Amino acid sequence: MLHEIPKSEILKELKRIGAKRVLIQSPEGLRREAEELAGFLEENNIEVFLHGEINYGACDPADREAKLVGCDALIHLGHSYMKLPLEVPTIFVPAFARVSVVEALKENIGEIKKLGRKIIVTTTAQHIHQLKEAKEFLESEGFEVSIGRGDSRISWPGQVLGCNYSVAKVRGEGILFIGSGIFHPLGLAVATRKKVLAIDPYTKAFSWIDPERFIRKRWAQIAKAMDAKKFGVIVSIKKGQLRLAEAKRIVKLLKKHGREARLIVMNDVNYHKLEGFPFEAYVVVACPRVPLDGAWRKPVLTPKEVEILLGLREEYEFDEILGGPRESDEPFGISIHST
Amino acid sequence: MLHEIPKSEILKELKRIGAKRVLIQSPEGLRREAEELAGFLEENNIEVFLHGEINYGACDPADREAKLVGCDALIHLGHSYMKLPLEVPTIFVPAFARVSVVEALKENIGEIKKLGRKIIVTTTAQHIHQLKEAKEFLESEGFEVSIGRGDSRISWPGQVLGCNYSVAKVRGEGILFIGSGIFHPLGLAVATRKKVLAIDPYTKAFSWIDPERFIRKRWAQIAKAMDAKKFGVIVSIKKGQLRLAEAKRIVKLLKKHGREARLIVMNDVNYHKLEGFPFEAYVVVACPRVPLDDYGAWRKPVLTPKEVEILLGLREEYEFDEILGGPRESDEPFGISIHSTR
Repeated sequence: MLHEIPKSEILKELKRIGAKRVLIQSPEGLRREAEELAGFLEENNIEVFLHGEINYGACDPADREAKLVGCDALIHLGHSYMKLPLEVPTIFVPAFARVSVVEALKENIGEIKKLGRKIIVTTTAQHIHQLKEAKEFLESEGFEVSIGRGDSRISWPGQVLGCNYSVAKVRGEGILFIGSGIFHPLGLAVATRKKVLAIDPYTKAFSWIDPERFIRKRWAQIAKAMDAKKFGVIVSIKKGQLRLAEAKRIVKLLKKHGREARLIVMNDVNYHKLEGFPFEAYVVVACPRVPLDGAWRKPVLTPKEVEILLGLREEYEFDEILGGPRESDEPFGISIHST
Repeated sequence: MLHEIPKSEILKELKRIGAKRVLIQSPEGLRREAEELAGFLEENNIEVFLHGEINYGACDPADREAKLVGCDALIHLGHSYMKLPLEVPTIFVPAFARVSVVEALKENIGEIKKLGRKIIVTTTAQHIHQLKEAKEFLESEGFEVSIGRGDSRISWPGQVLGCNYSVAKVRGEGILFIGSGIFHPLGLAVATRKKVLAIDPYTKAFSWIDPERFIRKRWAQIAKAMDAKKFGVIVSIKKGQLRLAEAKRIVKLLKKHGREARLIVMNDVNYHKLEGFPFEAYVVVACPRVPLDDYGAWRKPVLTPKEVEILLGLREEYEFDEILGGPRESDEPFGISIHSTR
């Protein structure tokens, strides 16, 4: 149950823009929402194309596609804006979960107290609108609450992304993560070297994160790759994912240590498509989620990991795509940007 | 010369261009050859990137991608040029199979005679260089051989593509097809309604194509869509597959006949990506191989545009959906070509 799509506000925005034809991208959970929204906008004399790709982030706006098919503007359902060049005017429609964060915290006060007095609090987009309540509740429980602004890849203070934990690079004794899954909490534990407690607002369940099992698991992939001679080094052309210079660097670095390395260019980074190439191992220089989150035949490493493989790095490190300083914050609802 | 990758010629055309960084596209069977060529070119001071996607035709050059990552040119392995605008100079490197086709013809000369005196001869790209021998042989046995030039999506006279049988639209009693597999000769028969005899040059086996089983399958699929009210109308942004105006027509048509219709824009067209959408049936206006050659992956009724018109009761007889080009002024070489726009 999400906060409902603001069809009205959206339409008012197109009207202003003087947009006649639009493309709508949507994530897996919002497909039916996407069409419903389309019918409505066509009822009001606007032509709507739907994007057929399942979208996974604002790091991947379908603006170039919009341009190609002659669209005036892009609607991006389900995510907030991260700083990118956009080729047509784009309306972002953050989706906010309705579930009560504070109820989930109230059931777990005792666990949260094991974190310390001054704590760092983090969450995901789906809960960012209740972070102020969550902070006020925690302060009313005796905690000092530390929340980081984050960099240009982040939309709001306290928000973490799979590739980015800059909001957690602040002073504090322990880290509270509000949301589901163990990937972010794990990412936080490794990136900060702090104790991490994760609370799932849906289930009210909690997890104390231990990164050592993960780090050991990664080290076995690094070990397998120790004897590899031939590497493929992968980039993604997604607007917010391309990391050419870094991939070039990794290529040069593997060669200098007597390996062969070839840069490979993809869109969706997908092991399957690579099975015929002659390479013995892979380095993904895109979004950390791909390799870290373990079913590929050959080893696949992040750029940090390959630095360890070549013994130019000693401690394990999570791969993050960092942004630049962020001027202001995004709104808790619709926003529109253009270039 | 002709049957392996001409590293030196490729290197020579890159030099002439002044290309210092190239992107190499390859299909499934040439993944290893792609990297061997990359290694060779890098030994010669050209920076090489590989395209990680799996390519399925010259209708989908990775020239925009080449541009985005700073490449001077694109190498396109395994296919020959079809008329498209290109953002970087592109070297095409078509694949030519080695098998001599005549032996298989000699074996089956009897069956070929049942096509009549004047016959239409067709093949696929990988035997195109053998077409001259085949013609000379058939004539020496008394046939009259007609070979169509085909339109701008075809690279050589006599060559068929899965979505284009234009080389077959010429005067002739019956059609001979030299090659393997069932999709092409079946496409020929459906698209020309003429007698088609298929001969595989490897096995020397022959087959007379009966499209009855295929067309009946297509009526069934149309039957299933007769109930649908919500329609997804699909285009692909691959350079040589983008049929926007025709997709818009089909949307307008569907609505005009009471159905709901939405235009959906993809790159690679496949059902799984569409599973969460509300539509009860789909129209693919792109590469007809998708709906016409589905092994079973589409769990909702998926149609070609031709088949939509039949459903709304605007057609009476089945027609194969082809992607057609315009007049082609010249022919591609039997070897590498290089093309540009910008």
